[PDB]
Amino acid sequence: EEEESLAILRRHVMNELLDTERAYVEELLCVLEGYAAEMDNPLMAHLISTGLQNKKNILFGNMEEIYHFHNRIFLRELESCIDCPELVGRCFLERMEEFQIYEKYCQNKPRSESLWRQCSDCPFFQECQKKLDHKLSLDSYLLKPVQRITKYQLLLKEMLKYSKHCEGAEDLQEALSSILGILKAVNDSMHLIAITGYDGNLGDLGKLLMQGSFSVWTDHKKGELARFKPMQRHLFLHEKAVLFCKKREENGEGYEKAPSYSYKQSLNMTAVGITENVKGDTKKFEIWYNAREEVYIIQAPTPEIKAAWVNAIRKVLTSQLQACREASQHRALEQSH
Amino acid sequence: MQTIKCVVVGDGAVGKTCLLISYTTNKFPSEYVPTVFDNYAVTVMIGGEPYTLGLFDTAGQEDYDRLRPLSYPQTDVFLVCFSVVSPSSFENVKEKWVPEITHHCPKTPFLLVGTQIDLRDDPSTIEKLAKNKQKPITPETAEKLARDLKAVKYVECSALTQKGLKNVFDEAILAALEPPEPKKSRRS
Repeated sequence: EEEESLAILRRHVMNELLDTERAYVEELLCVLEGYAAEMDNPLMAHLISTGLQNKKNILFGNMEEIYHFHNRIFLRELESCIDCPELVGRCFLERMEEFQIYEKYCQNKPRSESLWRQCSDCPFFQECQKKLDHKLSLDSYLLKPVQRITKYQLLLKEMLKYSKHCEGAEDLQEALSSILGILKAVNDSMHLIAITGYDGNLGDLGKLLMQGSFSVWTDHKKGELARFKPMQRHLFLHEKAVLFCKKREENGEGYEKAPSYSYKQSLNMTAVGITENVKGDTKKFEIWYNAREEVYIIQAPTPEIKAAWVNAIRKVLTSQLQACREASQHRALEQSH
Repeated sequence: MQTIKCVVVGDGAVGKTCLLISYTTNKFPSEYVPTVFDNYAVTVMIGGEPYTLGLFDTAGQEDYDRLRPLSYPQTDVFLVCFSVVSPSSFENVKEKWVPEITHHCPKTPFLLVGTQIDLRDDPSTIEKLAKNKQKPITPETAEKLARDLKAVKYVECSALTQKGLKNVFDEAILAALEPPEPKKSRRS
């Protein structure tokens, strides 16, 4: 009977989810104690320099906080879903806010990487590894948090696949979307912190809603441009503005391969407009300013991405319209004299 | 013990995880295909000396261009995978993957790896490809791409039957043992 099969397949996903959660917790711990705590061990102090000891928080980011969360809350909560795996979605929904800690770890990861590029050879590490009987280096364990947050989505999608007829399929779908939401937010923010040359508080632009690289043409009113040959710009869609930056693929020393973005201009959402369809190319749309006196023809890599941007811009323009509506309604009620 | 870092990249659904599990457990996951493959250390013998073949999966990170590169530092060899029954995954090899590992790891060699070759004989699969003017990717076409993208070699395998599977990793170990070299235009 198909029901029995799916129930059995649901069990397999729960087992993998639970077994992998445990290995994850144990692995963070063996490194927190086998490396981090060892940086403050007198018996070891003669193998590590003080420069490295002070950069401990940069090397491990907030791994301890992550460990504590999983080892005191999440693992325990997953274990309470064993008898009914379909309800594991609720489990995630209840802790969505807690996962926000992954943003911190991910934003710091490249920083930690830079440090590891210079002290990976350090005798302290080679020593700690021998004591642990580990065959893989520390940085490989430092990747685990990044790898873990990017599997939950896979696991939830799988559970959902075997729970389409289960009471709880809705929570699974919402948990999946929410987890994908956090992964998107974190990934998006990695681009944001790489913006340079911006005079002001990026936090005042409101939430970052979308980011991506695009080919862009300009069709500004008569009286940097890209009239015929498109220019490359990385756009950041915030609630209050659209930022245009130029990707600085240029490097230096100790080559960080992650490119940075040089701020070029900002379009205030209050005067932004959009054009959903462009002739000849289904993946093009337009973002114009001050009623088309400035027009940017954006070419998305895919039609789906174009749609994602049009929808997000429209949600923002819609909320802007309602906000003004409400505003001109309260001060309109001032007819009290 | 010297370590060889091997990172498996490629589109989601091309069998990256399955491939790694099949190779490390020596048996295809018959009942349930696991979703997770944690960093694995495989001791391998080279010149009568023990080496650690470190295997890294990237499944789940395909859609995140800022988290995804975090796995690349100090990679000794990349496995750029695409499913032989998925033309779009093959196109992404050229449009997305090689350009990316080439940027982050200029001196790191990579192999073009065609997966799921068993599906070239799966009726259902070929029928779906048919209802879209598509046919499976042929070894010849893949070998040309490998040549043009300066990949060390093109290799294909099946996680299911394990045909070609072990050879993929042997080739990866060989490519990694090569001295730091700039991409080269192979012959043939």
